[PDB]
Amino acid sequence: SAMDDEYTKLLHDGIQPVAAIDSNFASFTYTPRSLPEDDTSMAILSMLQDMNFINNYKIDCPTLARFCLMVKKGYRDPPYHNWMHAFSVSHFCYLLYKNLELTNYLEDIEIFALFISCMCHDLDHRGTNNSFQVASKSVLAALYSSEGSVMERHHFAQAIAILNTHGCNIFDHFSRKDYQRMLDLMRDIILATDLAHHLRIFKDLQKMAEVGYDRNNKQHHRLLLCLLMTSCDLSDQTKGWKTTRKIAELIYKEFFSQGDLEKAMGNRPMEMMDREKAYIPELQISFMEHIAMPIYKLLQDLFPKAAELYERVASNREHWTKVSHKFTIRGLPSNNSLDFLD
Ligand SMILES: COc1ccc(Cl)c(-c2nnc3c(C)nc4ccc(C(=O)NCC(C)C)cc4n23)c1
Ligand SMILES: [Mg+2]
Ligand SMILES: [Zn+2]
Repeated sequence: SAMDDEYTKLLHDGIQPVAAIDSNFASFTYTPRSLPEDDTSMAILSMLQDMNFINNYKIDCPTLARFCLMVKKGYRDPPYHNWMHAFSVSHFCYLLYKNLELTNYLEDIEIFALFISCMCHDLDHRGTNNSFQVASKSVLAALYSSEGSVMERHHFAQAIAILNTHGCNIFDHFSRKDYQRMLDLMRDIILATDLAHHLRIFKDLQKMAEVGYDRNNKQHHRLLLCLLMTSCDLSDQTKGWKTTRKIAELIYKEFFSQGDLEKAMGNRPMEMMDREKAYIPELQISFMEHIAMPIYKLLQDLFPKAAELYERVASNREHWTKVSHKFTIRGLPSNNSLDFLD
């Protein structure tokens, strides 16, 4: 058994200090996708230890090791929505913890729930979106289409199934109230990763940042968790140009594959899913200006120390404008041939 030996080492070898992973591991400039995939489960444990969650919540180490491996094994391998995405999203949550004084805003258990939700938030993603579940009449749509956020409901359900697997419930010593609270938080945070949900609550996020965060307002806690979750989910946009470029390639590979499946079903894909129509520079610039930048602007509004994140998203978007011309074939192609016109 592969997992058996990995677990044995994860449990008995001990947890490496975060600085041994990388000297800049806790910096906004660090790219967690640089970490070898084989080192990521150990890194998850290192972060959990460094954030004091293991000690504070007296988490059972064998259970935690099993849980971490089960979560990793709970991702498939589409180009983008894979374990390295969940890992990098979890890492950014850790960065927010290390850089932004979250304990002035959120309860301990909320910060814990955010991180665990990050690990779990895309579990068993098949590389297709919510619309496709309904159009393809998938099992997931049969279960959840009446509620909406089909994939995100599945991700949450998958997280619960892992918890309900013997030897994996890292919360099973919790008081009844804390257990209920944790699972309720995971529901809210994972369901908040549906961009439709973000767009619905965006006005509320703005009003929150306008009036100023009120740590005594429970709805403010809820809203901030949603924003932070979204900030983690999109955090590839806050690194360098190379990260944005590669993640664009991964996402559109995933998108265009869905589009191919939609065409074969006799449906016409969204433009951004259609490899014959999608003009990537326009599409990325649009996503950055209309989705990613406003999120990190709000984050900056609430946390001044997060200004560098917004400025690098803006910087990355500007670089897309600058390379857009490259999508136009000047002169002859690659191979000196016009055969592709046929
Ligand atoms: C947070 O939940 C998700 C779920 C899935 C994805 Cl792929 C993303 C996500 N993460 N990075 C990206 C980038 C770089 N570009 C994207 C361009 C479009 C869309 C998309 O789904 N647009 C449809 C809607 C806006 C009408 C998502 C994009 N995205 C986030
Ligand atoms: Mg998702
Ligand atoms: Zn995600």
